[PDB]
Amino acid sequence: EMEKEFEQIDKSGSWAAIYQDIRHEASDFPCRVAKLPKNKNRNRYRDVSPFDHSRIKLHQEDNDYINASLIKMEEAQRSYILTQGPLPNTCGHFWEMVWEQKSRGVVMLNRVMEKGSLKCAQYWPQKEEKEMIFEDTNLKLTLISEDIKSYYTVRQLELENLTTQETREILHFHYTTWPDFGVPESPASFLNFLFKVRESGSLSPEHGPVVVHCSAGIGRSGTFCLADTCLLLMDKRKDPSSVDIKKVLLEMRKFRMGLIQTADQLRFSYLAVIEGAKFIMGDSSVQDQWKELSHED
Ligand SMILES: CC1(C)CC(Nc2cccc(-c3sc(C(=O)O)c(OCC(=O)O)c3Br)c2)CC(C)(C)C1
Repeated sequence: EMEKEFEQIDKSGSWAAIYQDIRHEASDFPCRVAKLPKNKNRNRYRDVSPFDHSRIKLHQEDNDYINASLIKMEEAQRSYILTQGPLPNTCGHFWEMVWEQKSRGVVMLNRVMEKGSLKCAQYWPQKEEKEMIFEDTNLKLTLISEDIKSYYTVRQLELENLTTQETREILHFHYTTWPDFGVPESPASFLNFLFKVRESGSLSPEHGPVVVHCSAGIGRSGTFCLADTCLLLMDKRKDPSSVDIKKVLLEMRKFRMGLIQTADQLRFSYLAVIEGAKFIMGDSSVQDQWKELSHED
């Protein structure tokens, strides 16, 4: 049981060992496509690549490669696309993926610039009057509105397939205070944000998989998805004790390498799930509590 395991690991200060054990047992599959010479400039990080068996394929004959993985959690019955921060040359690809995969929401857990360095391209419009057109993929993106909070911003986008003139609304959830290689300031602020995504309907099975990205698409993104999946597994069974977090993380890692970068991100995952469990099991006050504690105003 996660709560007992957490206290046991915390008492013996062995999170480093626990995390390294996950790295040791983690799946290993080929990423031949990602490693092809022609795709070198489509990868932000040389060592972070999507496995061939679960990579997202762009629907185009020229080059279908993007650095993104489909994390399909069979038991939980929820899918996520984890991808890198789009590069200056892959923004059209990014939105082509969102369109073709029918995603309704995009979760960004990083800031464009972090520690002096540029972790992601500016792949959405910042002003209503200046919409973006991705000529290579023939798509138009317009900022419709945005709700700015103290540590996160929710953006309403309109994505147009210029070829068919079909239009779709995309919700952008920008987490703006999650330190790279770090953890959210508190379980409350993380949960408040996750529930924002959840309550938007973006995670519904009626839409395509939600797209989740930080910089490399594995550390912060992995932490976000592990917490959400665990709460879902717990929810479907209404039994917190039946969830093996480490086992869930390893399942996730069969679809994308490196999920969760640090031992503290893993530790935080337990914290978030344990706290979130209160809501799952029918506490109607914690949600408002988290909102208050998050200081979003
Ligand atoms: C064990 C190991 C060799 C470690 C290796 N680490 C490895 C290799 C290349 C890049 C990264 C990065 S850079 C970065 C950032 O925002 O700058 C990251 O995001 C931080 C965050 O989101 O918290 C991560 Br993650 C990590 C990743 C692979 C999968 C190669 C396995």
